[PDB]
Amino acid sequence: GLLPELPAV
Amino acid sequence: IQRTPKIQVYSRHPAENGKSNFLNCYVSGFHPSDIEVDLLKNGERIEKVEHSDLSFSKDWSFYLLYYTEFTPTEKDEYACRVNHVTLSQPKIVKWDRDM
Amino acid sequence: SHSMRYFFTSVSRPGRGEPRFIAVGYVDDTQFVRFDSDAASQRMEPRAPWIEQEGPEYWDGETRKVKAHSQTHRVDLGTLRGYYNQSEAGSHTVQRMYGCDVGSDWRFLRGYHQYAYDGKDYIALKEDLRSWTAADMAAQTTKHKWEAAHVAEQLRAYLEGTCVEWLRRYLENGKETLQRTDAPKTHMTHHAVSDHEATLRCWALSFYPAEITLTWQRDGEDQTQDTELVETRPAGDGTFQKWAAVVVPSGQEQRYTCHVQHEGLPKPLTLRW
Repeated sequence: GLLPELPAV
Repeated sequence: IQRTPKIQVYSRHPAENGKSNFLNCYVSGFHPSDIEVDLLKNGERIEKVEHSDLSFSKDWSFYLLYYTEFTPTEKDEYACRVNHVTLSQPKIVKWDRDM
Repeated sequence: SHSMRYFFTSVSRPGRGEPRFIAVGYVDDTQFVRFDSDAASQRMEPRAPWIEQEGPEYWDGETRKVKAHSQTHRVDLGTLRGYYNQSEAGSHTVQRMYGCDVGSDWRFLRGYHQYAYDGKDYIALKEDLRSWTAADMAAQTTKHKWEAAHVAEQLRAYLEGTCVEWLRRYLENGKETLQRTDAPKTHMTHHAVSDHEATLRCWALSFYPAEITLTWQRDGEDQTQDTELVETRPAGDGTFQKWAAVVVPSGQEQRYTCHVQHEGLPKPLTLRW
């Protein structure tokens, strides 16, 4: 299962 | 960055004339991802060719498997034709049938 | 050990439209999910039978998350174009990989979260899951942002907890294949180069996982000279292939032995012509 919140660069 | 593709052309199973098999063209080590890959039968493009979903290795270089179901014979010639921004002309690699 | 990894590629399309986005999920060397922005469904799709067990809530949740991932990468492409003072005319690539390993004890071993722009290292979470490796001054800007926002702490919570829980669930649900090793099927071929020389090729076929070692010895001592080792390659059915070759004097084939090491082999194999 994927990360719930991906950080933006 | 720009990295040229490595190319392997090979059968899934040991090749025997008249016995169904899969022809593979494995392209790897390349960047950027835009790439053109065709499988050839006697110099002519094969229509039913599928490929894997784009993925990449530890060093970020991409890899793809292109493949088609085929029945080898004594006479028919097979190859993989690859075009990429790093290549001045399309690279053709012939199926050697070594295993 | 076992691993769960997700790989993400986004490629900008300056001529028209939004970036091409492709996401793929692996457990060890088995792909189990995909998303492609160019495909019809616009859903996370299964690519192994054992994940098709998962119900509608799973597939809705992973679709929502993977679409959110897609949008983050679109934004990233814009952000990075700005950081590097590049024009809108060129196509560029962002890549991201993250995931977790469990060790031989079935507990968390390591976590990963790393990023590249145009095929070069950008930013990577170090093994301690508390610090960042920024490759250049653009990535340093991202590092500052992520440190202030406690990104490492959020990722660590996923990588040490939820990530390993998913991995364990998948490993059980798909155990019939995921926890089965396929030992390499091995044989040798002989290729005459001249009247005096010949190539011996040692084949390893239909193996899983992909990790393997093929070595040649002469009279029981390792040999690298006059050998060739090809890159491990997919057979297309989920297994892998590899070969190693050595050139030998004709009549001395008996002296040489190919040694094969793999997880599915209790003791390593020896082949001889």
